[PDB]
Amino acid sequence: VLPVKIQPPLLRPLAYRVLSRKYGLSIKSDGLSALAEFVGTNIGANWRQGPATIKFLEQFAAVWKQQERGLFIDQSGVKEVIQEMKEREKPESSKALDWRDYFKVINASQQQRFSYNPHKMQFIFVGGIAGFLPDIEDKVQMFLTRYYLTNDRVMRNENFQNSMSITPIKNLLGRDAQNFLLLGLLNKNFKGNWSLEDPSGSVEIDISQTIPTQGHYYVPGCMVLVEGIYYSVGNKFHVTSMTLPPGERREITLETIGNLDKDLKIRLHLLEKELTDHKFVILGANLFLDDLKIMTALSKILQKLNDDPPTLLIWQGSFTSVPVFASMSSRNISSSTQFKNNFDALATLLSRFDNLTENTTMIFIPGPNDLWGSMVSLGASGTLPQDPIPSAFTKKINKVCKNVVWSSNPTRIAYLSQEIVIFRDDLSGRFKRHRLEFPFQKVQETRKLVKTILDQGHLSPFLDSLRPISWDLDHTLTLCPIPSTMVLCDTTSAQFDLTYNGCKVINPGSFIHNRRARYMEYVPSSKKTIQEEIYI
Amino acid sequence: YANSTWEVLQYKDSGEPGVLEVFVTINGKVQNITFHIPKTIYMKFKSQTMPLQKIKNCLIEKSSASLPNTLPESVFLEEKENCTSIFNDENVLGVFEGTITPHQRAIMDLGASVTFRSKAMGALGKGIQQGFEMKDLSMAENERYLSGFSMDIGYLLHFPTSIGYEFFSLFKSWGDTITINASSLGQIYKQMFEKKKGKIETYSYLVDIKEDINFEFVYFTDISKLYRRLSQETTKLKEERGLQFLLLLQSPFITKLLGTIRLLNQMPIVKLSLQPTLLKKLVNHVLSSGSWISHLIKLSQYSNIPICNLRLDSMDYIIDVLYARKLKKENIVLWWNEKAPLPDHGGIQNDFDLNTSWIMNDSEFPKINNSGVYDNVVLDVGVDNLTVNTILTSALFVHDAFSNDALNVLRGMLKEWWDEALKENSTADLLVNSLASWVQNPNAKLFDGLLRYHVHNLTKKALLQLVNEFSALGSTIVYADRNQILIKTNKYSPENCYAYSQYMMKAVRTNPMFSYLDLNIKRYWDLLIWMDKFNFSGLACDYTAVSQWQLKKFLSPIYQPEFEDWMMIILDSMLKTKQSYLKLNSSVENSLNGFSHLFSKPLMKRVKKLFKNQQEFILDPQYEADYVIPVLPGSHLNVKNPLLELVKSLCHVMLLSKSTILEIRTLRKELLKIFELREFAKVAEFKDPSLSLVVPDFLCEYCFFISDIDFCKAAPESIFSCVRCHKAFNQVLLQEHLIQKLRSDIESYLIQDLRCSRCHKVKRDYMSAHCPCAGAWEGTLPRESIVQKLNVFKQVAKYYGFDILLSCIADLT
Ligand SMILES: [Zn+2]
Ligand SMILES: [Zn+2]
Repeated sequence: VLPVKIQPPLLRPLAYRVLSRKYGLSIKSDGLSALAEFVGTNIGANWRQGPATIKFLEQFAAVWKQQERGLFIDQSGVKEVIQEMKEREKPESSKALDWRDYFKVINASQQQRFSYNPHKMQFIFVGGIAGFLPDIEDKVQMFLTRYYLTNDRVMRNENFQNSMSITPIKNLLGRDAQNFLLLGLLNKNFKGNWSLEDPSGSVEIDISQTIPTQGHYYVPGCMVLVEGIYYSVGNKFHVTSMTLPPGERREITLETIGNLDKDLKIRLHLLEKELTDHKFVILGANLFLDDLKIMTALSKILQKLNDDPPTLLIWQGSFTSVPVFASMSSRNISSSTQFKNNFDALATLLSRFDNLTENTTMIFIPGPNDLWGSMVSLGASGTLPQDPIPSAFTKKINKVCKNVVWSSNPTRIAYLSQEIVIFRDDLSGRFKRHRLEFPFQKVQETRKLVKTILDQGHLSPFLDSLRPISWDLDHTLTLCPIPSTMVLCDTTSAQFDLTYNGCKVINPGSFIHNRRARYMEYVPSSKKTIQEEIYI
Repeated sequence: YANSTWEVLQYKDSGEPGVLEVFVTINGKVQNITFHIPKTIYMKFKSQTMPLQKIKNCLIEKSSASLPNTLPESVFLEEKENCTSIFNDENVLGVFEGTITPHQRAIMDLGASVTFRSKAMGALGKGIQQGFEMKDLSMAENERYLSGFSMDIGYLLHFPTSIGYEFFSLFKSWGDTITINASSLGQIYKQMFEKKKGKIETYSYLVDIKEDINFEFVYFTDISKLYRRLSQETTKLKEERGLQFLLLLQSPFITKLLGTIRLLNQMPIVKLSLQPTLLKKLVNHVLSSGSWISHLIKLSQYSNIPICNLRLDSMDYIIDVLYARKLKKENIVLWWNEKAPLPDHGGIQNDFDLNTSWIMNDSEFPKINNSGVYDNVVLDVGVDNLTVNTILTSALFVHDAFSNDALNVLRGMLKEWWDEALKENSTADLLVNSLASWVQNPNAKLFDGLLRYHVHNLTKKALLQLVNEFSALGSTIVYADRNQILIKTNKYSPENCYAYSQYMMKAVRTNPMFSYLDLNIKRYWDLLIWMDKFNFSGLACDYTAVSQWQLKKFLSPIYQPEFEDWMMIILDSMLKTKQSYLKLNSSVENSLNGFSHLFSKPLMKRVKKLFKNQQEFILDPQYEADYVIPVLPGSHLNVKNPLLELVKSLCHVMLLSKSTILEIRTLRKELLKIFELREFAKVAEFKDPSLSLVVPDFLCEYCFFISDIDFCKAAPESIFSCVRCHKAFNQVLLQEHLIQKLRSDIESYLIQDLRCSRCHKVKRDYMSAHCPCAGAWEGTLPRESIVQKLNVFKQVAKYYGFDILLSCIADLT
């Protein structure tokens, strides 16, 4: 532990003999100098650093898997990883592991570009001011990828559970009256009649004499599994039975992807078991900063939670009563200035509670009444991959606290090996309005909605003509891994919490139901939830 | 209560859907009463009968027309069940399509401001205890004299600022104690305020002011004096005249009232909502207070509205109220949606629609612009009331068409407004101006995007008809932009213009579809060199000369004066050529055919001298401060030779004449020979060094002027202020609307349609590698176009220091 400085020329023979000779590692002058400095700092007389260099090279070969380790980041990375492995074994560090290094939140622009190779692969893809703009091919494939993922789910689940297969639409032409089962995106043609779209082609369907599954919501834009008899005389598929593709468990996707490491998995499991007491507090929907009664209720809730600040405090969409827009007036209506003053008032009313907002991360989710997402949509269902709240309105709010995150509306969290998806949207109203009837209580409706959402494998299985989506940022909405915890914030749906297919779904509902500031609480270690209704 | 107008209908809901304040000016004194109003829903029983009858019988089919894309469901308490009775069984609460109109709004639309409770003494006493239910009481009455005669005021003007001076001032009708060397300047303004008060007494006849204005100089340092002192003062004023005054509150932000002052001033309220030099503002505002009181009296006398109408664009509120009245006279549903700028189109207004989104961001107005030199006398006639005349003359399946029934209702409303404006009615013409400025207002309580799109298209076609009429009249059009028209009369002689102009304008006025259209000649151009709105020059009335050349800003400072000087030289050349041609006589060939020869030798001699000068000083330092290309918002072209840019600009401006095209091309070729550059060389080809970034449908918040504000071509003086007036514009509003157009373009690019690359057939499916004709799919809005738009926005933000625009750019990436 004696600090000292050792020069690169003397360590060069031994360093070479170890890294290059022993395992084939290229060493540069800068990396050699930095490693000599590190060795001198963590050992004196520079004799028994051979184990240290061996640990460095073995970790580098096991994780990095390249050459030329002397780049100041391979060296630093391996050094730090050695630090955490020494820490978990309980040198340079002998402390304990912290969940902050294993807790993170992912925005729509920070996800991993997972494009599924149609034959068999789920590849990874990962430049200027206008560098984020999606390309035309992305608009082409935003539904190609959804089709391919749902097809993988079908050919992994249905055939092994139920084994007559899927016939491509293109291959339905010459067959006269045979029985067929199609996995196709239900839609209405430009002619105004119902049909199914598929990469092989599209087929118009005789929706009459069809019996669907009653535990699902069916809308234009969701992909279904129809079955029936084709007719070449009218070139129409007389469908008799239809259902949504069956869902799959999260571990079923994890074993396919094969993405975790073993030591990382053990550390995450150890932290999950040890961190038994961690509280997540979810606020309701429509936290209107303009409504004075809402600030009264929010002050009461903030005081109550200042007694025991939770681990996380998520803030949901539509922070103001009126949708924002370019407001023309000579007064302070000026919805930008009004929204900034609303955040300033929130900061003033929120800085009053020092125990709160400390040792607690608060995340803000945009909604239908938020800047840069509502200023053009005018309170309508605009772009689904909503960008984070602009920092131009968050000067005072962020200045008050130390851990404030403004995240995407369909954001992802990697707090542990589990993934938590936050999503604020009134999906129930859209589903009820757009549900097509069939010529052939509340908990049942919520079950149908959740089953549709999970079986479709998409956050919004809707046509882009019904809800626009950023073409490149579509994997952010796909439920490919089926992560366990769904923060399905909604305002037109009753508050509930249900589990299915190894996935947990919570709808805290609107912040104010009748007279109470409803908010929600969750314990990940027990994976147990509880409502919190507080009277005004 | 008997034929008594409530001055304020302030929402005294108390959690009861229908209980509210009515400060009706009873015969003795104003009295506060409670009401009871059921919430009518317009849910028409479209081919489905529900015998449910929860609380109130619901009218079947509503006997009304829905909104394509006498009180049904008159429930008392909607809060019984937020789920209501949702069935989705052939339009029974399946699509709301009703009225979100709460109390204080349904009353104004249904019950007139003046009303009389037509019940016996016992029934009146019974209704006093609980309130006046609108079902059996509060029937509308005539508004011959809706306002009062003489009533006390509560003038409490306040103009806060961050400099350090507090304007927490209170004024009383008789107290005259304005609590804030102000007396001397107060008397200085009083010198004309004696005449102002004489005007008030002969025109307003409402209140009078004491002449002993005493000024209380107290520093409102903290809330102890900011609010608590103000709170005790206002409660003392309230108890002075017990519910016997009207508060006149002036405050940019109203929250100070709603905290504790609002319930301290339950007497009727009017919210104006508007260092030594700043001291004059207080005296001007207090001494102008007695002017608009009679204006509000007249407005409430004509329009059947209480005195509670919020003063910020109160005429928009008047429009909404009057249109709601006229639509309730008709049997048509409404789309109020007071809470949101969106209309109340049931529940379907909250989801994305291609047609609705497109008609939101569809503001591109066609422009006619012809670049050239025109020796003919051309007249600059400025149009006005184009929207008013369009909606008036609009009388003379389609899912994109607005409701023609509501269109006819609006047409009749505008007809009565117009022929009231013909007679003595200032309210009428103010209202027609407000309706012109109001259709495109999202804040409107009855705004509809389809209506705005329809009005825009009608204005477009009316302008097309006007252009055709002028073309038939015998005067070609070189500019037309919905605000002014440049007509090229064939009358060469400037003298033979006035009679011809009068005949032309009379002929235009004879047109029935343009009878309400008003026009006036702005300037007469015997000679004019025209490219665009911001790049032109010429002679105006024949003696004055103008030169508005934005491209001159794109030249190096050494060559800008040379550009200007040679421009006047060439202008004098064409002027002399035209004069000589007219003298000899008195387009294939016009008066100008050899005007270049007047400066040919001097032009290329000076070009050679400047070329030698530049070559001497192109590389030597201390001259690069002259050979420097200025940075402009529209800068997108790299200049390697400022002299070459100068000569290209002159060549482009002198190529405008169609008759002299050959001689101008020869002169350009000779000039390029000095640079040893080929005549048709791509670098020798001139292009516009300035891009464009227009803000469509910009409205001036004072004169209600509709304009399109460019930034990459319009001068900075022409963007921060209006044209017809010189009042400035809000920086926040400019940034808001620029970001609005930016995000609208982003969304339109993200929601564009695909089409084939070979036969150009639009893509109609979702799963298709290419067109069935083997044509690759492609978007209509190129990504490069959006890249250029983003670059233009970033350049504008950096040049003008637009902070919020730069924040938006940072948010993008
Ligand atoms: Zn103006
Ligand atoms: Zn094609």
